[PDB]
Amino acid sequence: EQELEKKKKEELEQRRKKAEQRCKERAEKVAANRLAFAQTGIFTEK
Amino acid sequence: MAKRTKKVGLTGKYGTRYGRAARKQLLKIETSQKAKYTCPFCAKDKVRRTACGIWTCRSCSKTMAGGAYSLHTEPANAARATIRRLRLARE
Amino acid sequence: MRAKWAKKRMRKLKRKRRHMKARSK
Amino acid sequence: MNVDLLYPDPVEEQRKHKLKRLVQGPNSYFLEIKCAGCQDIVVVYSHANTPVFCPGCTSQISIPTGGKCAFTSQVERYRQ
Amino acid sequence: VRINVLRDALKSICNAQRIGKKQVIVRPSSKVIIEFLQLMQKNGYISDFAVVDNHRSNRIVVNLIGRLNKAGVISPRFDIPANDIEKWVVNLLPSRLFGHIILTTSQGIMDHIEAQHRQIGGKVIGYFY
Amino acid sequence: SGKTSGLYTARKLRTIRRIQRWADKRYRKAHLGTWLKANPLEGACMARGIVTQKIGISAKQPNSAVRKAVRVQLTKNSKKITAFVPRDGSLTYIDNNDEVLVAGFGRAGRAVGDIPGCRFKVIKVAGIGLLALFLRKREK
Amino acid sequence: GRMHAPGKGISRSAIPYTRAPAPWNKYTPEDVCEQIYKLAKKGTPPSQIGLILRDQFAIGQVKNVTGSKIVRILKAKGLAPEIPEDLYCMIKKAVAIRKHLERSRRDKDSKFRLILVESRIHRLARYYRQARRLPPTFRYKSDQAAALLA
Amino acid sequence: PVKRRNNGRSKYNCGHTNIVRCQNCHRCVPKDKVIKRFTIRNIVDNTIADDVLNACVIQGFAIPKLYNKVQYCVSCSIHNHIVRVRSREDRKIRTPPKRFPRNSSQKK
RNA sequence: CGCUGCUGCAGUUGAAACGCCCGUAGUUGGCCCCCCGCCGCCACGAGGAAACGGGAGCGCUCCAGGCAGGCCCGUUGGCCCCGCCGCGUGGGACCGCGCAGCGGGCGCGGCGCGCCGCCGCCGCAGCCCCGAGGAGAGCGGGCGGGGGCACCGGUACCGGCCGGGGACGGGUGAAACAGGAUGAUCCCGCCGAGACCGCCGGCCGCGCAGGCGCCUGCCAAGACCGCCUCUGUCAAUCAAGGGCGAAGGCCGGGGGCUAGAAGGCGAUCAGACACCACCGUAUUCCCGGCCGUAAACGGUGCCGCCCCGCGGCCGGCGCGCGCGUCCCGCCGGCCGCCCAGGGAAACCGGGAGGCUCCGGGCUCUGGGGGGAGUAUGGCCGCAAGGCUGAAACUUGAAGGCAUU
RNA sequence: AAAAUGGAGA
Repeated sequence: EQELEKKKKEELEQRRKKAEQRCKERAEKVAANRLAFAQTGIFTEK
Repeated sequence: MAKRTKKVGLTGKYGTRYGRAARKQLLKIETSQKAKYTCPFCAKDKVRRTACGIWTCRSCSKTMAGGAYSLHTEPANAARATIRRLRLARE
Repeated sequence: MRAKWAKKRMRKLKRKRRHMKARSK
Repeated sequence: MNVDLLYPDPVEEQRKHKLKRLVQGPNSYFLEIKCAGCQDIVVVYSHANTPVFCPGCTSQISIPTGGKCAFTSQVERYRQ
Repeated sequence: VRINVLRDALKSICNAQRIGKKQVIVRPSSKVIIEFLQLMQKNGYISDFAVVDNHRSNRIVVNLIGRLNKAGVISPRFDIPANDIEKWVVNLLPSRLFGHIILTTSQGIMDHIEAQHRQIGGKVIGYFY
Repeated sequence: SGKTSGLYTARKLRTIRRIQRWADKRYRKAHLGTWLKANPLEGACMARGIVTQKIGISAKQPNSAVRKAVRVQLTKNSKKITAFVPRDGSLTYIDNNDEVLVAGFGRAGRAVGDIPGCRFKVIKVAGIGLLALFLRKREK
Repeated sequence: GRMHAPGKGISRSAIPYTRAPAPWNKYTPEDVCEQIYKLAKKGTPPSQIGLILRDQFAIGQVKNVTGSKIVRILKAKGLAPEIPEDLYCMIKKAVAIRKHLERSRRDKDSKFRLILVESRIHRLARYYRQARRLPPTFRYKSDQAAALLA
Repeated sequence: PVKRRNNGRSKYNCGHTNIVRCQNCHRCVPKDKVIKRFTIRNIVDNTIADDVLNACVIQGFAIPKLYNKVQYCVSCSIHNHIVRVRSREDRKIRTPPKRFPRNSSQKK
């Protein structure tokens, strides 16, 4: 049974689960990758 | 568990004999007689009654001159502090 | 206090029945 | 005397309960405070629950009380 | 706790009108209490109303024509067939001249008069004298 | 009264009505079922039987005269119950054991008027109506 | 109803009507996100997270600045509380109350609170078991209540 | 047929109180149903105040003033006439009558 | 006879809110997502034996009757019944609940297509309503005779001890019972236990209620108010089930200062069994258990809503003011009087009002006065007693508040 | 200080 607990962990890993960087890709994103919101000239997209 | 529902379990060792007053009074005293109280120095509940009056704690390896049926008889427990009161007052 | 001296009288009547019911059986 | 419930009168509204008013709104405000030594601006709630320390001075600029937060340094009024 | 908003509104409106205060407040706006109020305004018992809106329950401010005699609710809704609409008019309406019982029918929510004439009977939400 | 009212509460009201129905003295009288067994008469207009010892029950107040009644054992339940005689001086006709029918006092259980402790009323003796015996309409 | 306690009070407070961000808005909504995780890194529970952000920093309302709840940014991030703070804190209270009851058993009144708080904990946890917050197996018990902190 | 709204007591937000016994009856009474008149009286009688003041061996002496509470039971109060049963109109009058701000146990 | 109450009854005093609180089923859950699908739900059919009854036409010598009658609707006997809890048909208002990201391509992927696969594929605005004068948690500050555990200071009362002094002392409504020249009462010092926490002490405050008052501390809280703090309906009342619960009682110890059920006296009165004096045991105080009841009463269950004004007291929290416990609100609780309104009245009116114009929710209880809390079973307790709970029979009022 | 009755039924 204890081994199947490890198997349950395996199925969880495939799910997005823990993506701390994805939630924190906001303040860090606003310093480097922010696009044309103020004085940037690259407005046109795709 | 709870083999004999009535509270007279320690004193169930007697059976139908010896009346209903004596058996009940014995239950309280007998349970107190074999109880593990806490020796002062050892501070662990390892004391039993070696013989009426003298009780000793296995860990503390010390013999306390307590009561016949309990490490601290109720009247003495008071006298303790009354000696302390007179003494603290003396100096 | 009639209620008290009726109720406790009733209790004395109730107790009399108990001895009468058991001793007779 | 002309008093109208539909168009709510603001003067009485202030004295009214934060919930009893025709609209249940906040009854507290954010106040920036002026540290006398330096001009860093610290925003504090009208009623403070946790202490805010003026940047550059470890000692809390606000020691919270059940309602108004007093300040060890001089106070900048509201937002001004 | 508060289960029937309309009873707390009906006695809110009726009690206020009893003192003669035209403007009244209601703690929660309901789309069903909108139905009773706008059918009251439609029959002319109540005057222009409004809901000051927070994002929560909302409060209803209603001005009155001052003519309301009685209003009330049947809790909870009891369903009557369109055959029995008139027995309920006898018990809960003073006269058949000013009779109005709020019925709920799937095809629109109307007062008792129009519904039986439309041969549909649903549940009696509240009484309107 | 608290009252429990909801669209799905036909339970509270059904039990309550059943339990609180048997509170009336009259309801319990006809619904306990004790009354058919308890009444000397088995719930009937009249009961045949044989006459036993005659009786002179003192009245109460205002009425202050002895009212002659006869105690008869109803044949069907083998029980002895007293029956008030009809009109003035009508008891002299009734003496030893004779066929007697007994009927209710209207109240159906309570003793009639102010004559205490009598629940039933004789209506016949022998094979002739006892109210005709009084008028000598029908008599031995 | 103040739940079990009879005493009734209104202690609620009114947050700002604008659903959109406050005007001054000293930081960016994006800037707000890194401060909230930092509070998970500081170890602040979610209730205390809003309180400290509220006075220490200008941010006072979370939804207005960013469209989420204190816990929803944290739930997407690594620190997601399985036992919501509102239960974790009440379990913490039962242990603390048990400590008085074990030391002295003569306090029937404190025993009434330890009975009241146990009962409140059970009600809140039946909610979190029907929802996905707490596992169906999770059941409050008397002995491991101390260990539930882990 | 409730006689008084107070019910002879000032108990509000309460359930039970302490018992003080009547000086006359000796009857235990809860603090709520007891009269509790506070009385200030000079220790000597007023009649012999003059001769004792005349014997003022110490300078500027003043009479011994005693502060005590009198708490008669309900039955003790009526028979010793501390208070008198009154009519419905008089029931709500919250004041002791016959003025008397004079400082002695006897009102004189 | 709305005196069985669903419509449509009472429960502050007639009959009646569990002593108190938690609590599982049960019942009941605010706004709120138009459109989809199920619930329930009405409209509304199909097919549902009559007799009987509602009800065509009809003059037995008139009906009650019957369905006959006459140159006649193919003359009749038409029609509504049957409840049929299903079954169609439709509305979807209300009513409860709804999950799996969609979608496209390959797709006729077998007389038409689905499954199911396989593709981020590009069409996704792909994705967490709100933040309840619901509740839970949180934080800041005060709040209280609120609780436990130690600790401890007073005086009193009683009992000793020494000293002094000098006959009476006690007790009362008067008296007497028992004190006292081995010296009482009395007057002071010295002391020993045991309870008790005085005046301050209250339309004060606290607490689930019973209840809560020595000084020092110590432990766990509770309610409260304030807040741009999260939680997101976790809610209400609650059978069964628990937890407490004054005194008295009981069961073993410990303790024993005063009062003091019993029991003794004296003194009362034709009796004094008693009232009153004087002793005095159980008890009272503590610990460990049982009891589980009180006029446990506010004689008024709980959670909600709306109110008519005038003042207090306590808890915060703001309001300006020459800053004074100054005013003025937000108040949460304590309340007094009371306006309509209600009530058989008395009275209530921070309700017992909004209600014969009689329908927020939810537990409990009553049905003339006896018998009767009895009998009989069960349960509980060691017992006392508790808890549950009829009848046979009686008999005409019992009762409620008010007027002289 | 003591201090007890008041037949039935207009």
